[PDB]
Amino acid sequence: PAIPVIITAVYSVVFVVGLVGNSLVMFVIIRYTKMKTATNIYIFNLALADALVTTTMPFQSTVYLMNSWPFGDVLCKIVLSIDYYNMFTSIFTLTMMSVDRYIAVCHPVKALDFRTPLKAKIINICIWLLSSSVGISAIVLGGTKVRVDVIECSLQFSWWDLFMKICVFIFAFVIPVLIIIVCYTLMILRLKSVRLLSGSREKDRNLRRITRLVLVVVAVFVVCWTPIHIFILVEALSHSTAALSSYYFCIALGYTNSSLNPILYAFLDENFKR
Amino acid sequence: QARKLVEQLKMEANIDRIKVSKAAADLMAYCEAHAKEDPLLNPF
Amino acid sequence: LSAEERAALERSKAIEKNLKEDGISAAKDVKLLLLGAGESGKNTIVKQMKTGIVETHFTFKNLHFRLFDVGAQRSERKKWIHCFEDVTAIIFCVALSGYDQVLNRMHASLKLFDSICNNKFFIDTSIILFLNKKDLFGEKIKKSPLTICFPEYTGPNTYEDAAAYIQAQFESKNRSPNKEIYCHMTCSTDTNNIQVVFDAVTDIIIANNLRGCGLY
Amino acid sequence: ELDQLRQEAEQLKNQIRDARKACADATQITNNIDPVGRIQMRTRRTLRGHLAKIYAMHWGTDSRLLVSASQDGKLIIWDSYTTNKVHAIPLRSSWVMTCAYAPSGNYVACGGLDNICSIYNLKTREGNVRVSRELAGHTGYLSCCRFLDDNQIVTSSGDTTCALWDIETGQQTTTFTGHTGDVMSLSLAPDTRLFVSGACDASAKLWDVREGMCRQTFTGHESDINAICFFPNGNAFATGSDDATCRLFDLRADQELMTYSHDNIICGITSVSFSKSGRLLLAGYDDFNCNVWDALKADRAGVLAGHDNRVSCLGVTDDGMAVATGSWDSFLKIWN
Amino acid sequence: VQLVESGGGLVQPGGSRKLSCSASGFAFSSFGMHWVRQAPEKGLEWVAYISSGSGTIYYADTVKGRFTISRDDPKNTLFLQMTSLRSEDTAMYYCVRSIYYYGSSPFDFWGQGTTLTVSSDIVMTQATSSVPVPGESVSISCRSSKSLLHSNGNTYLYWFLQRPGQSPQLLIYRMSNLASGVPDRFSGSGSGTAFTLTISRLEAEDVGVYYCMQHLEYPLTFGAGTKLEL
Ligand SMILES: COCO[C@H]1C[C@@H](C(=O)OC)[C@]2(C)CC[C@H]3C(=O)O[C@H](c4ccoc4)C[C@]3(C)[C@H]2C1=O
Repeated sequence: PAIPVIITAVYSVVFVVGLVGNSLVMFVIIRYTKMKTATNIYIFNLALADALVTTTMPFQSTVYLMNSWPFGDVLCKIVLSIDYYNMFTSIFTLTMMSVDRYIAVCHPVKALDFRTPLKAKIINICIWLLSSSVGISAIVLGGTKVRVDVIECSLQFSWWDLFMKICVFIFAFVIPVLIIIVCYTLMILRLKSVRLLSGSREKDRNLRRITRLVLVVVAVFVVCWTPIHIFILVEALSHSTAALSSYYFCIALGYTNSSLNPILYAFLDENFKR
Repeated sequence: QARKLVEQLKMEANIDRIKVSKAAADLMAYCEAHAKEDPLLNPF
Repeated sequence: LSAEERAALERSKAIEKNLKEDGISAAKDVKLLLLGAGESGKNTIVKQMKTGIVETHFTFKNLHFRLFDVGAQRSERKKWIHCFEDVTAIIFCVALSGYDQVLNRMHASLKLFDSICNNKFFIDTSIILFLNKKDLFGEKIKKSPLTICFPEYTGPNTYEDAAAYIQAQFESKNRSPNKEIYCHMTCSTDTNNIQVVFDAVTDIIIANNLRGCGLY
Repeated sequence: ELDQLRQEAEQLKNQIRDARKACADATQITNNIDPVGRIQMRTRRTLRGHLAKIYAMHWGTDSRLLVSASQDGKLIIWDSYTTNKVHAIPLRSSWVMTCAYAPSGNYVACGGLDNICSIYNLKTREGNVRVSRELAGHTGYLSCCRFLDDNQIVTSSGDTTCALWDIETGQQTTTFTGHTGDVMSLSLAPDTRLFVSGACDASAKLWDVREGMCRQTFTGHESDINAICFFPNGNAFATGSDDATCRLFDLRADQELMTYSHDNIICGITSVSFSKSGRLLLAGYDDFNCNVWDALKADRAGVLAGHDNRVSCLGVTDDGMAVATGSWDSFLKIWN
Repeated sequence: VQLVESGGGLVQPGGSRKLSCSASGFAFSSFGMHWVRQAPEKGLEWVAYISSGSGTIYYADTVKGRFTISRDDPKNTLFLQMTSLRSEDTAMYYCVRSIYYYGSSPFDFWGQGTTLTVSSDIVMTQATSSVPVPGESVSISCRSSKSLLHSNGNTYLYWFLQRPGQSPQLLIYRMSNLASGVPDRFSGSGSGTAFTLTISRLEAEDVGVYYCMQHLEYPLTFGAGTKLEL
């Protein structure tokens, strides 16, 4: 039917929106505010990681349209490594923004020490290194296989596939979702009993706006990361039909999260847009 | 009380004043006489 | 680069490192400016915190407060108030006991609170207001409440209403949504007066953190 | 006495005004000097290291070293040629509105809200700059301090009082009184015999140091005078106030000779300084700029726009090579 | 100001000696330190240099690799450890204060030295060895193998005097700039590779040996020594 053209249009829209949003975010943060605040450094890191994730959409679209592998093994290794590496970087930058906001509100005395720009740079460097570990592992372990009569990229080396799938699921979904939920709910609960957001005719609306923005962020993350991990786990625990077609819709949602990251964390900011 | 202020006002008023033209000519003469020595009009 | 110039550059770099370390150490400090009148509006809170300008340093709950007595500056406030544009808060004291005492004590310049609330630098600087001599108010209020202080009262007697009336009157001069005014009652006998300013300072720094996080 | 003295004072003031009016006009007076048009000064140096608002700077005699005072409690002696921190002097008081460089280069002065003018010795043994002669005796804050020589200093304060001190004994030797409002600025004559003093009473008073008395007064302003400076000739001075205007007075004529104001300028003047020849008058404003007026044509010859906060202090080299401005953005820059 | 030397004496060849210097009366942590040797009958010679913060350390090429220089600012003590002592190491050693900023006076103070007896450089030579000479004016020349005028208008020749039984003292730093505690009768002049020291109205207590030292680029090379005697 019209499934492939619809999915390709979804991928193209995700590509265009992600590139435009990331480029605009980078341009505004390098032309203004001089990256003198920790949240600006985190926003720069997230925008860079999301851009490096989203410069992969024609590759996956061409893979689904040509159905085997029209790129070559060098391109396979570099694309797989870049995809995994910047995936982990984006997710960990989400987690560290959540922890930074929790420290900024719930522990304001100690936030005078931990929330320095230099320390933010340190955690950014550790994020880069911890993601580069998985990137190196992917670029050294992955390979192409002919299986049927179709060539395809994978992590071909037992338990050298399922263990990696479980490890990436734990280190990419469960811990970051737990941290987002806990830090934001503690932040809002503490912020209820705070002036400038108290029970008046002009402060409850601002507190409700903040809470709505927080729930938007968490719902976007959960909705756009759940189906891909659920599908890969139900696959790991005759694949050419609409079951195989749903794989790239799950990929489309996973990339849609990277497209919506700078719409949520940058465009919906008071310090931004001015 | 204000007798000191009155005496100071009398002493300040009882001075010699020269016309505006003399003062303006003096400032113009000093500005021309040192125009060549003013670079803003390099070590860095 | 000569040997002397290289050694000079090394000295300059050492000086820069010392400046950065001193600034890092001093960025944790909290600057509060203390203001009021001579009728027990300054000395009681300075004492309970534990020539031209007096410093009152202390460390409360791992926060370095330093209070800024400028009461000896018997001059115009306009030409030195810009030195306090970066302070966390203004601890301003207003005497209740001078509701009938002539000086009137409530009418200092007619605008002792108006000038502080709107002097073009304290447009977002919070004010911690302290109501002075509550015990003498409770033992004194039975003498002409509706008087030269405020001839618009039309209200009840005794402490718990007159004090609230004067507090609301002094908060009514704010005219600022972002700025907040924190009021409290003092007697110069209690020991819980560092937490009143401490919780306030926590509120201002949480608000500043929210503004720096791009959520307000 | 109660009214006769007041009537006599009013009559004397009216007679002084009439004599001033009759001693005016004479042989508007511009002679088509062919003004400089537009001068494009550019930032040659930037001096980072201050972590608070820069309140005052002063140049040295050699036009290569300068001293800057910040609100973080530090004086810094910079080598402006190579952007080197020659000295970093900590201060007991972190609220300083003035700083001075001794013409001999051996001392610096610092003062502010603590009502003390502290001298610091640079060219001494033991390799450290140490405090010597914390001069005290003012009741208000010090707004300015200028060195006469290595032994004599002059300090203007907020208690409507200027003072001449000798540093060897630590005692004030002359008191200048007569201002009604707080005194904000201070400029010394080139011959170190006279000085002008501007106050918040919208009055500038010209004083003789040796005699100790106000030789004359000028009352042509409408708000608090903030800055003052002598012409290099020593026969005129210029000043600025919070009414967004600058005024050039002359010593001998005892009148207001010229006024620099603009319709779009509604911000006060923080610092005023001339150039070497006196043709240029550079003034720092609250609109974050630093305008350069032509002192003989009363037009905005140029604009120095490189600061992201209030331009607070403004100095010019003795040889006219550089103009250094310090603002509240913790950075001071050098223009050429 | 008091820089006191300690250690030395008579040693056997192949041994090690730890010369120490105690500094008092000045801010030791902001001063660069030099070790300068002198032969029992010849001129001065530079040994080692340590800077403030223990950042930049320079050694003499003739003793590089076997000599170590160090300091302790809480204890205010300079140290020079010397291993594999040779026959040329028989000399008497000096600690030298120096400070480097705009208008500073390096090599200003020299300590009272200590004796030790073992049982792309630049040539800096003075064409005169001895001048017999009070009440007159003398002029003493020094020559270099390279021009000492750097592009910033600064010449780097320092004029020192050594009295018979006294530590060396600085007269002039940077080509005719006098020092603290020096009479105005002394003066300097000259240009590239040709420098003159002028003493007008030579009074007594000027008998001794004069040296010219260069600070343009390490290593530090002294002159030969112009001896003035009555
Ligand atoms: C963030 O956006 C990318 O999402 C990943 C999520 C991966 C996941 O969930 O790991 C637990 C997943 C699904 C694992 C299987 C992967 C695969 O076999 O090869 C693809 C490839 C080949 C060359 O370049 C890329 C990538 C792949 C489909 C992965 C993604 O697309």
